[PDB]
Amino acid sequence: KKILLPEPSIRSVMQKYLEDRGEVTFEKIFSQKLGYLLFRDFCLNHLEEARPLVEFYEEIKKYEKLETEEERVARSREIFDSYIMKELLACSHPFSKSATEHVQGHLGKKQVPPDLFQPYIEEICQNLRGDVFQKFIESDKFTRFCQWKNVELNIHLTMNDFSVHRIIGRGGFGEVYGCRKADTGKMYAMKCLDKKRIKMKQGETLALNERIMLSLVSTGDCPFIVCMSYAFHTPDKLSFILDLMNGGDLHYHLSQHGVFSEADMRFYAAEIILGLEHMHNRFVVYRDLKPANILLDEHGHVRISDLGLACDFSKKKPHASVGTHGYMAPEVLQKGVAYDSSADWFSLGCMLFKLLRGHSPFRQHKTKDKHEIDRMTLTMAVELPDSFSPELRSLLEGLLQRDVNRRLGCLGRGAQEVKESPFFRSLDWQMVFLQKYPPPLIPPRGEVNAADAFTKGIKLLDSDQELYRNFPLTISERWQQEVAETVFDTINAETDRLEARKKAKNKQLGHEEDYALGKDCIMHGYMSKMGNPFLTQWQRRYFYLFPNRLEWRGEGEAPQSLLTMEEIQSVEETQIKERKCLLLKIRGGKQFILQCDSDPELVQWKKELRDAYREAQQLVQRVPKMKNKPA
Amino acid sequence: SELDQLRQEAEQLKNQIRDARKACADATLSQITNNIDPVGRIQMRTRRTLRGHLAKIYAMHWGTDSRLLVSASQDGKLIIWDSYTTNKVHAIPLRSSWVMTCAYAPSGNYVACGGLDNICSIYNLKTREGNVRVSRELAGHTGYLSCCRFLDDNQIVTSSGDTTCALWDIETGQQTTTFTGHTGDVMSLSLAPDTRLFVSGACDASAKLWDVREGMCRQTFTGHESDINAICFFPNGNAFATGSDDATCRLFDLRADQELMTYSHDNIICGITSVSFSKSGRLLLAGYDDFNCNVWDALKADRAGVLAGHDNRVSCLGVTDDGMAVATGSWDSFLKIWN
Amino acid sequence: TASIAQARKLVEQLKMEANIDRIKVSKAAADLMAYCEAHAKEDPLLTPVPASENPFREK
Ligand SMILES: O=C1N=Cc2cc(OC[C@@H]3CNCC[C@H]3c3ccc(F)cc3)ccc21
Repeated sequence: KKILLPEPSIRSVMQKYLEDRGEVTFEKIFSQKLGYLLFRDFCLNHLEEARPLVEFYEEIKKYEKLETEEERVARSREIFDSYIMKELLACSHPFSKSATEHVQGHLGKKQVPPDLFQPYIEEICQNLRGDVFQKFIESDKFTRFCQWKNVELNIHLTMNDFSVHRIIGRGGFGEVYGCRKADTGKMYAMKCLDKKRIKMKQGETLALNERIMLSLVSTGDCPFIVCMSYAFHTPDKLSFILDLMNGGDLHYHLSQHGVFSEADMRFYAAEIILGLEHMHNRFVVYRDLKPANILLDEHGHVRISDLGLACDFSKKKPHASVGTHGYMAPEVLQKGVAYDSSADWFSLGCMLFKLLRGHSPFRQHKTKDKHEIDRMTLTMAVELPDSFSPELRSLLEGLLQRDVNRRLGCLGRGAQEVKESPFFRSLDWQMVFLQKYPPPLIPPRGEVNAADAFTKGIKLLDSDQELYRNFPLTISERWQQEVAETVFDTINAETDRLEARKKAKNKQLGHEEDYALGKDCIMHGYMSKMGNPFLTQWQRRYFYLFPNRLEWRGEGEAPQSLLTMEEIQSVEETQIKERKCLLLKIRGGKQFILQCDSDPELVQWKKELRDAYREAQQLVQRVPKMKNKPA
Repeated sequence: SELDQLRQEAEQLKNQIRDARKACADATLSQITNNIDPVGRIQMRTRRTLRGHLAKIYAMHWGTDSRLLVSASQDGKLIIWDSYTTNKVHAIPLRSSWVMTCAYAPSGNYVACGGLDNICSIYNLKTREGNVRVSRELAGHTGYLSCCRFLDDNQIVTSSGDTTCALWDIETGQQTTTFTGHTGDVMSLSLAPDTRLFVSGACDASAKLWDVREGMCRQTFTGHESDINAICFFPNGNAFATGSDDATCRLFDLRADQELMTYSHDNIICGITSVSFSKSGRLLLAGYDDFNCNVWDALKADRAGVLAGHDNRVSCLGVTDDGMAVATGSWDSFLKIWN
Repeated sequence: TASIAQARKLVEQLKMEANIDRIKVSKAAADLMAYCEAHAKEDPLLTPVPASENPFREK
């Protein structure tokens, strides 16, 4: 049940819609996936001034991703010759004095980090921003961009947009399902929290926090955290669309495997560290680091899951005793004691220990009393086995230092200090990030049943639903990537061959002339005005907004009807059969209802109609011939 | 001071003018014409109903052929109508929506229009391949275009809400002459049949007589209590009629240099939008804000006839050069031909 | 508008308007009436013209 792009006529509305937010600049569209994709298609095929500039941009972007210094030495000399020296030899160089000098110096010294061409990138973007951006905007690639952007801004997800499959998680508040987004065919995890359970247990702030948290984190493409693409809700279910991880969690596998070796745990630790790093860059403390909240994908790689008890410390620090017992740091547990990233390093130490010994450091002899578990944390050094390596020791020693002054990962440079640990001498952290290291445990064939933890007389009211008002969301980066990686190519292709047939049909028909050009038209595009409501009569017409009137027309004809700006008394937003419409009130007490095809269209038609009618009326008021007088 | 002296001298000069005008008021037009036979009730019916405009019609103008006529509407178009058959000759999408005035060239080759664009746009009708297109956009006025009339195919005169009128050289687009003097928005003008002279009516409630060639004002006629919305010359060009928001039309003689007659009634409170004389000048036709056009005995000031059809304001009217018919344009988006 | 130039321009205009030759209203009116009587036979709205002449009634 695919994506259908709107007609090219959508541009008139969208271009203004984006124009109003300053979202039509090179900067903004170039740093979007689909935008970039279209911008290069323009430059690389439908232009020759820009073709080389973008090729050069790209070959560099590829050079950044080269996995070795050996590869870089080679490709650098290639890129320099091909793109820099050839043009320079001829004399027609389009770049600054310093920029070229910066690079060539580092080349005569065979020291080639993946950044030497950074000064060129900025000056490529100088050459592309403006003069060439203009030509792109004026091209129908920007139109194509306006078509996708319309689909992006008109997303309202529901369960029916998902092909939902088996259950892969069970939490106190909800469940997780494997699902496919029919739309593009993307595999996702759907997390369904029952609102009735949330009310019951008073975990609303928690459910709301996770969403707010997920959104701070789900950008940047992080391999080691479960990230969000969409959130939405039904009347009684909060739904999160998340990274798929259908290989159970560590708390489970740990119970099936038994304790892990130093080398096996090393793998998990590395990946978790990096995922911590990501959150700590975005100023978020996870505060619930545990084997139960670390999941495995089909291949055996890990991600940090469930950000319910995480927190943003960007603005102000937290000081509350929150998290799982056995893994909370001294500074956290102590109430009236502020903290930051600090805690999770301590928590890390606690969990990694569990991986090796099967129980929390501060949980020996299976004692349940959680008050004295906390006592072992504040003023007590941890005792470690006779079979731990000296490097494992000094890691865990540093990780579990009661003092934050003398704790590993809390001295300034953060996660680096931990990566620098001699426990990880053998690791290449770039190669960890690329997920190249083989996982120690690969999940099985028959479904895992491996993400479990350890009554109703309840209604839902006005005030309950209003909590979940800002809940729904869509991460643009995520949706664009998903699209870019599935259908973007094949849809543009199908759309192109469709638009080109309608144009080649209209050449023979003779319909191909735009009524809007050469006049003072503000905006145009399709809407549907209501005829007889009892007949479900809705009439799609093409509208033209002029400074003093609103015309419209049918199939293969001029505009036969219109509505003056003088007539319009109000422009109101209204609802009919769960559809948002515009309600124009007319001088004779007459009503005019219009359905738009998308939110941005409704938003823009409302603004521009309101703008026109108020301005026209103020204007006519000052014109003796036109103004109304005493009759 | 010098400035006080010229304020004084202008006041004494204004009296000397009034006195000189009183000195000629030996009789009235009504006394003079008191003898002649009244015209009888004029019984015009609607022959043609010109349907096509989608909004308020703001202005119209007849061709000199007494057949083709151009019209300007709120629907941002001009239509040139064949009045005989009601066929549209041309429909012209304008580059601005805020049109107020239109005009037809004597030859019938060009037409003009304008409005809140502040521009007189000239349109050649007989282009080299059957089309129509803007030949020239006369720009210079710092206010809206209130009215415009061709002298010939190479010259045209415009009035404007910047309180001035102007003569343009169409070939070069230049502003040949400017007619400064009015203290309020100029609303209408009418060319003398000789076309060495024209008059203008304005929101300062005065009319003015201008010499085209000399480019100055000769005479200033006041009297109306409110804004003058329309103006037309008597067929011999020795007198002219005005129509105002004050619910009266008035007749001014140039040589006597004063008002001769007032055309009004207590059952008319609403303002006059347009005026035109019948071919002999005996009838004065006026379009009103009460949807009727009234036909007036220009000599006896009795109301003779009443053109009632339109459902909204009659914004404009015009009599043919052969004097056979009266076109009336309206806010109801229709033109009607009366006869 | 304390413009001395502007004042001068008004005065001198009011001379141009003042110093003209005017005729008596009775002479003016008589000439108008004499016109309307002269051209009354050439005004279809004033006098009955047959359908044959009138290009509107029966076409
Ligand atoms: O594919 C997935 N993507 C996220 C995810 C999460 C997941 O469970 C996360 C929690 C891990 N620890 C035990 C409880 C699990 C859970 C938590 C909340 C919930 F609603 C459902 C399950 C299982 C599978 C996936």
